[PDB]
Amino acid sequence: SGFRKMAFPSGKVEGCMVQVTCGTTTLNGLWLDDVVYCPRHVICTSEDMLNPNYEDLLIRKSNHNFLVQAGNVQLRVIGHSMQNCVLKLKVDTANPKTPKYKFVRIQPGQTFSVLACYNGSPSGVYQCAMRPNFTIKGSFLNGSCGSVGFNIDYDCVSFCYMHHMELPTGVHAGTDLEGNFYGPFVDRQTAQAAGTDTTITVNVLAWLYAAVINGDRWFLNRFTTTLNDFNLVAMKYNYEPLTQDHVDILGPLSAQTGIAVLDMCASLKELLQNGMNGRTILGSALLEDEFTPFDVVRQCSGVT
Amino acid sequence: SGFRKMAFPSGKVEGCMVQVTCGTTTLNGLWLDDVVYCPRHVICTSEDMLNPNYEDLLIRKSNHNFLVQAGNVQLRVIGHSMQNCVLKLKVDTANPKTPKYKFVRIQPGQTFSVLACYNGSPSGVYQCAMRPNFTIKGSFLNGSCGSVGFNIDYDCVSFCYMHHMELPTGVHAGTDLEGNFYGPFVDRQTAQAAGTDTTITVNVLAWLYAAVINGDRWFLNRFTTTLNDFNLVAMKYNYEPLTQDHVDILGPLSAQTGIAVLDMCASLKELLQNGMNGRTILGSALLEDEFTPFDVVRQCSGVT
Ligand SMILES: C[C@@H](C(=O)O)c1ccc2c(c1)[nH]c1ccc(Cl)cc12
Ligand SMILES: C[C@@H](C(=O)O)c1ccc2c(c1)[nH]c1ccc(Cl)cc12
Repeated sequence: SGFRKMAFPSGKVEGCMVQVTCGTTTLNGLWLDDVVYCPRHVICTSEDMLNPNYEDLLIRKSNHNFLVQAGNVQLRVIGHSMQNCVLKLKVDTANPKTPKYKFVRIQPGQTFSVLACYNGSPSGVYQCAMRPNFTIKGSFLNGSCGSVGFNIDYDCVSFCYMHHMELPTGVHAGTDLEGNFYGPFVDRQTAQAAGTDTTITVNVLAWLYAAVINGDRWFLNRFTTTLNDFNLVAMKYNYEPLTQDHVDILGPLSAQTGIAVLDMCASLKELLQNGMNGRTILGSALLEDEFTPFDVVRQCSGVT
Repeated sequence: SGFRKMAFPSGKVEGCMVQVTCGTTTLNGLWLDDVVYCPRHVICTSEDMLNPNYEDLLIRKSNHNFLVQAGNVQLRVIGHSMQNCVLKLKVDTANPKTPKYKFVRIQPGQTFSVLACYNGSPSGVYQCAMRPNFTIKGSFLNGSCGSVGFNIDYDCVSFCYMHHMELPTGVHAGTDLEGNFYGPFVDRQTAQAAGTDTTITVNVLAWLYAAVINGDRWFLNRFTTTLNDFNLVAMKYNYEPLTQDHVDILGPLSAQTGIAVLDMCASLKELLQNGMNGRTILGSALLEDEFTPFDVVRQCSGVT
């Protein structure tokens, strides 16, 4: 028993982190097969970031200007190309530690682990969720760009995120591994305000099921609701509308606990309207939304 | 910016996890050099756990009864010995992935990362603290015994914890890598109630400094206090007494922010007496105590 905000083991991704330096800028790259992927803003100075013309800036760069270091050994760059907001540097050596991998573009509400790195060296790992406004609330200092987000299914790493920017409000923005930003963000140092950070309702419900499984049951009540009634309260509290697809995804947790999804929605409705009253659920004083239903099943069953 | 509950990258420890089976019991072992370390209760059935005589149970075990598997390859056991509550199985092959390591016995209030494993396979990584009552609040299912806790200093892994038991109240107990339990716990399935789970004051203060550094400043007030006055409030709220040693440890964070330690204690005193009033600090609605001052400095400076 016990329920923790757990990240995937990071070893398979640690084996892929490299340092990329272009001029005076150093950030992280991801080395998979004979390609190194990194944010294209490695070619910018902080001055360039105000209004960068990436195609023009890239014309002044040759393969030998991209310094790629894996541990203490230098990799030879034999080609480079820009794909959306990522640079791909072709190297002459395939990464011997390349795991089985895929590039996936995640949906808002989905979770993933981040291996925060500096100078191609891993510093820490934590579990994130793609917010409904397409930002992530991470822990990224200068030099962390190029750190990646991923999920692991047995031995295959699905890379879903690469860190690019910190918005003026301290939230983070980045791309998938094809270089397309999540949300409306751009790799320019300009006013980029995020939209409403709504709560991922289906994840809060999954976490309430984890709480019931792990013994925390005080919030269970004698009520039920309907999707439409629940959604009237969800709107008021900036929660994402719950759909029948979300109810279906929560089916296995409902079956395991014997608590109908709409009964759990009624517990959540009361928690929203009445608050916690100074109580906690799974060691939290707020309703946690960075565990998907799949995460709850995985952690509660011990998937390796 | 941003502050997350971050675990150390787990790759160096993933390379050490093996599966140990004795009879019908399977748990995890830690393979370092030519020794595999695992909980001695791998020799017990659930029936034996009620009143186990470990020395007597161990007489019926020979080297060939301990099945050690590293991935899909079997390790040959050439010796075994019991050291306190851990079994050490000497194998004929040194682990080629053995990192630089130390065994350390941590103090209550110290944090570490846990690589939760099942059948010698890593499932997830999370950050824990040794509670003042010598329990940990982890995420451990049946089969997780032998999963380890550690800290990493550049390239050296300091192993500090091995999981052994889940107390009847859902909290966890375990040993250091010499097999000595933290706290008064024993490896017997019996009534083992934990003492008061007090809050680690120095860690809450470190986390309030992290909040100030990362922009969350609403809780800063116009007051100061003394250690003795603060400790009168700490006692009332089941917080650990703050010592001059704790004040000294917070010195670097006080210097960086310009907030005197006792001024931060006065902010904490007001937070204890008045509550959060529905507000959050670093995305939390409670006062977080599983970041040490060293963790805050490390994460806020990007140590790899
Ligand atoms: C950066 C990477 C990529 O775009 O995948 C890359 C970049 C350049 C090349 C590449 C892969 N393969 C080549 C084969 C022939 C020639 Cl003339 C150039 C290239
Ligand atoms: C389990 C491990 C340990 O106690 O470290 C171990 C266990 C048994 C032996 C060992 C290390 N080295 C030996 C050298 C000679 C003989 Cl006769 C036995 C052993």
